[PDB]
Amino acid sequence: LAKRIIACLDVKDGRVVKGTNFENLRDSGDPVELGKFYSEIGIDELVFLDITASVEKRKTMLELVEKVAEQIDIPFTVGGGIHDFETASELILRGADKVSINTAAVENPSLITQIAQTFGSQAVVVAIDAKRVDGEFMVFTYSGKKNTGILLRDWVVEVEKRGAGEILLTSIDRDGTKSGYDTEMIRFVRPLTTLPIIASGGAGKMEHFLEAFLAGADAALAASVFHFREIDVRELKEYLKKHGVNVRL
Repeated sequence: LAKRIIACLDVKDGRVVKGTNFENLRDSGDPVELGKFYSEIGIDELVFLDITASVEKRKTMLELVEKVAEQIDIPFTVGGGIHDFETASELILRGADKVSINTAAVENPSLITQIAQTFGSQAVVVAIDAKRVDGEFMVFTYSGKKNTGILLRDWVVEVEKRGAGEILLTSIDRDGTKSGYDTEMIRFVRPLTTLPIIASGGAGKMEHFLEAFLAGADAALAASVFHFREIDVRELKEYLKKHGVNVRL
């Protein structure tokens, strides 16, 4: 089964948060130039997650999307505080292939269906942040601040029922560590859904990607391991292909 490698660019005011080590770039913190470079070295898709302040956010995200769309030909997703249909719509129309929704989806699951009715299920990525609580996987909202009391098992099934196209599955237990993807969580979710699963949180080395794909992930997402050149994208794809993973070279 075909597997995807995805770079996540966390952005604010049109800048990559914490920058990169790519000295070859004219501007190492420019997300458009970084995104283009990633598409040239073999990244399959991009995700842009924005944390711009509210008054300038709508305009800032639309500007980013427009600029990105004219420079890359690979799919991209935009997210970060998308709370309604009109916001999602403007971003897709301006150039994004997909939108990611998280807190707003949990609070209004019909938002999934609303976006899918106009843009198709394939335009809707539901980002699910989850963590172990008393032996159960629970769904968290507000950038991991709120335990919703909703079981991961139940939310996965509902997300597919509502018409999502893909799940961006982040383990709060692993995110920010470089200890590996949460393969137990990925294996837990795999039999519950037919949708593509993007593994997120915990990437530290090439072997972690292999482990995530064995667990049933359809894609693997990472940020700082790529940005600070701990993992080279070309080397990663060659590694994965060598060990039997169906990646695009």
